[PDB]
Amino acid sequence: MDIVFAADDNYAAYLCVAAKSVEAAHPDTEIRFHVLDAGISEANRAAVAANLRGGGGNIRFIDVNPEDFAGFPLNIRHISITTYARLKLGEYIADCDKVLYLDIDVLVRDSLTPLWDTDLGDNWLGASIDLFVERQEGYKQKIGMADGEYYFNAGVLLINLKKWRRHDIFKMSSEWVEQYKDVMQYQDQDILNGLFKGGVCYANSRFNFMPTNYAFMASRHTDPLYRDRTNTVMPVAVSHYCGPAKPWHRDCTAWGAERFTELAGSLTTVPEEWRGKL
Ligand SMILES: O=c1ccn([C@@H]2O[C@H](COP(=O)(O)OP(=O)(O)O[C@H]3O[C@H](CO)[C@H](O)[C@H](O)[C@H]3F)[C@@H](O)[C@H]2O)c(=O)[nH]1
Ligand SMILES: [Mn+2]
Repeated sequence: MDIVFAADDNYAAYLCVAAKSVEAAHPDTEIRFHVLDAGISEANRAAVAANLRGGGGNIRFIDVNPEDFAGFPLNIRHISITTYARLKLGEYIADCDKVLYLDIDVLVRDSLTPLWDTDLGDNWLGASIDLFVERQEGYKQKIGMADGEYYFNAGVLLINLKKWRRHDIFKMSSEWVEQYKDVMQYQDQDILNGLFKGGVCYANSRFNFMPTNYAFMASRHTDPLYRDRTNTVMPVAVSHYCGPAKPWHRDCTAWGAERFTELAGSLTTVPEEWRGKL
């Protein structure tokens, strides 16, 4: 399968751990990594690759200009401008009709094949629902969504790249931002939801298990589809540490954070400059 990550130099060490978590969960599946590189040093690219399978034979870094998204809001402190690079995925990747995009703060704990094998039809992408935002009274509607259109989290996206390449996603994104810049609270995540509402395939929350999903272990909608998708089917396949509390931080009470440390400790090569970060 084809996996996409996006990272600037600051997240290079975390990218490596996340990527290794994907390889570990797929011992007999070819994993082709495509990294939207917003400024990763040559040393860090070599180090990320040195730790992956075959010494990095299956990872390609794609240069992205962070200035491209200079006009987009960045109100969430722990998030850098690189978070918007995903918007030009159709411009950055030509060889794939479908790719599975993952945030850097994820820890894959089970096979992603069921998600990867999902037939997206003419939908724009497949994603898991964000319980936190969905229950934020009146927010969803502020960005033009209907009660029946579920707000998805942008941290795990099975993207119908072939469809994306038929459109100018960045231009559509820019126009949407112009329209909702004064109300959007979740940056790139809002853009994706606004542009694709009504054309989203929903995946089970096991593929994007966040703190709120853990805490839910009332129910916002009676809709059986909503309930089916938000009721996580064990085991968790993807741990997503959405929010300020990261597994590489101090006092991370987030569930499954220990797997991060175990993986970081298994690294083949660990640059002196990564010692602190990891
Ligand atoms: O120093 C940094 C910080 C962030 N990033 C990128 O930005 C993504 C954005 O943020 P987090 O993973 O930390 O975001 P968070 O999960 O907290 O937020 C929710 O809202 C975010 C809004 O901008 C994104 O859409 C994200 O995918 C979604 F899950 C990262 O995965 C990473 O690719 C970097 O490269 N370097
Ligand atoms: Mn994230």
